[PDB]
Amino acid sequence: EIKELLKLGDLPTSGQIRLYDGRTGEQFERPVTVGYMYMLKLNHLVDDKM
Amino acid sequence: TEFLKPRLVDIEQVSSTHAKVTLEPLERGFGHTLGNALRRILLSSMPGCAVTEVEIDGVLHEYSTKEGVQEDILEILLNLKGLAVRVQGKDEVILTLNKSGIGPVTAADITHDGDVEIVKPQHVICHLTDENASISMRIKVQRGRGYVPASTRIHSEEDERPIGRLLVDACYSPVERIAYNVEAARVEQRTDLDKLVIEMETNGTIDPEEAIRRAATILAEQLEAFVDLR
Amino acid sequence: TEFLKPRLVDIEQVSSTHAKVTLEPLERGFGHTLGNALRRILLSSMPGCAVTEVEIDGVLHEYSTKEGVQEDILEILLNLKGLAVRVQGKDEVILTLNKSGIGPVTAADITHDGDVEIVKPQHVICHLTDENASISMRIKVQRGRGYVPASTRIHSEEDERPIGRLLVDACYSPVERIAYNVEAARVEQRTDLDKLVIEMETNGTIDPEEAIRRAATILAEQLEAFVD
Amino acid sequence: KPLVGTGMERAVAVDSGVTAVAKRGGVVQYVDASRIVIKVNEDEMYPGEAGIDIYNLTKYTRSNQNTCINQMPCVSLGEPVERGDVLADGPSTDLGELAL
Amino acid sequence: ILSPANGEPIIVPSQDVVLGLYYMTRDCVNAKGEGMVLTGPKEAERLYR
Repeated sequence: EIKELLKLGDLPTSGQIRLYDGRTGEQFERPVTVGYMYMLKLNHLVDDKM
Repeated sequence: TEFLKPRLVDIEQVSSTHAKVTLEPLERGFGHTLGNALRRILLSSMPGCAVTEVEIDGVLHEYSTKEGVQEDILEILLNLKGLAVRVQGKDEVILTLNKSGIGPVTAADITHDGDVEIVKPQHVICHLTDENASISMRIKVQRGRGYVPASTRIHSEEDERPIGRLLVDACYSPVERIAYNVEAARVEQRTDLDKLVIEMETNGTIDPEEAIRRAATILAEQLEAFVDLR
Repeated sequence: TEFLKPRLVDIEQVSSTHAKVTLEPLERGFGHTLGNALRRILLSSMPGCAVTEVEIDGVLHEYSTKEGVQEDILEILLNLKGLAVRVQGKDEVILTLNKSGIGPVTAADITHDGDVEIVKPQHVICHLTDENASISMRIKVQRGRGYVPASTRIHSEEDERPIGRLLVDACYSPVERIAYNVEAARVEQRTDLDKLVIEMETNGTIDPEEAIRRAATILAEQLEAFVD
Repeated sequence: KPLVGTGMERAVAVDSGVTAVAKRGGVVQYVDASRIVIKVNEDEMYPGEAGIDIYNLTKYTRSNQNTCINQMPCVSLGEPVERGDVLADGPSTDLGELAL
Repeated sequence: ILSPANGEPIIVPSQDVVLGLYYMTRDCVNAKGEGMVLTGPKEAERLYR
């Protein structure tokens, strides 16, 4: 089912794409995963430790 | 030694923001060098204008609410961070907003000066939900480059400001997204040449020709201290 | 526009071929732009003269051998790439090598001319075990650009070579190694600016600072059609 | 909101009693950044009063771990409201879904 | 750099550097530049780059 979704929006089925590089402009040798995680703060801030 | 030079050829405005710039001919191995050099210096060193102080009457700090306004004031500040102006002569201006009556308050009815160009006049700022409500604001607009937060500015400055100036973070750079592409060109018998195609997505405030010329200028100026001396 | 530009601090020379150059301070993120542009220009697009094509007597193919020579011919065709040459008048010219007897065959024993300079006369080519053996070959040297291997050339050429023509890798560009490096520096309040430390190593025919300024000139001369 | 959840966002966001839920059906009368006044339907009005409900939202306030509690109105002016809906997102909700 | 419990070194390279060292030094059967000859490590660097 998840692969049917991925193929409905014209995205690669395997899940991983080609990433270039930022500093030199070359291509990374191999495909790389890309997606959308959902992540959280936590209140162990630094301004309360130093 | 068959060196050859590029010339800016074609500009094709897809829309009011998107734009594609072609550039040829380039000998082999020079598509990527120029492409990546000026990709790196367009995303960080362009000059543009953005809002940096807001004064709204009858409000003391940025955590209160107001009579007959949908948003609380943090939301008004976070909506003002992203309007796009274009200033011709000065380097700082004071704009004024003033409205009354039910309805949405958009950016169209900033009382324009003589030489301030507002790009999108259909960008919403507030909502007024009562017939007696009114709102009146004084915005300041400056010029600079890069990213400058509010903490740095408050700690640098020694000047004293009253209870009621509210400081906003600034984000001056106008260019949003940029991606280049190298393709094979056609010249009479030289099949060795190339062509470069840069596609550029920004708000208003920059006409692309000027963007590429400024990038090339600062690159050549940087190399100058690197040719002559040793 | 409130630009910032550097004051070339150090050039500390190790020998006639090595060098390393620091430079400080550059705006944030201008280390990698300059380092990368220079490195690509140096490796791929400099002009120079070097050996391409060889004619050895009594040799037919890359596998064979010639009696009275300590090496194979693979060792010969490797010893014959580092031969650094300078031609000033022509675009291509031909050397002839003729030797006999026992002894290492250095580069000085070659038939030299007026307009061609060999910058390391002590360079070795081959040995001769048997004093009854001689060697006689002729060498082709051409002027070009970049680096061009041999498989590409042989795929390109279908010409019916006179059986005995062997083809070498060219090494036109006069740089052995270049590598940059970017690390952090400071100006009074700001601890973001970058210092750049390039490290360069070329053969003869060019002193390093000469190579760097010629490369920078190539790139600026490319850009000259936008600034104005 | 979260792009991938397990269907039980809405129950935790509502039953935790931190979002202001409608008390009786009606149509919204007056919406402001700090109170909403709603007018009940005729069928739900017992005949004593005139039938208006008034919700006073709680703006910035201390939570006893030293963080900020505030509420935002979630409906526009003049649109109907049925019993059991949400009228004001809480500290960490989004249209009645736990968004954390 | 030697632990006093038993003279085994205590700076073993940990978990990410070892994968780089392991991806450099391996061999594929087809890649390119198959079977041509070089003159040192430096020309190998130039060719790879």
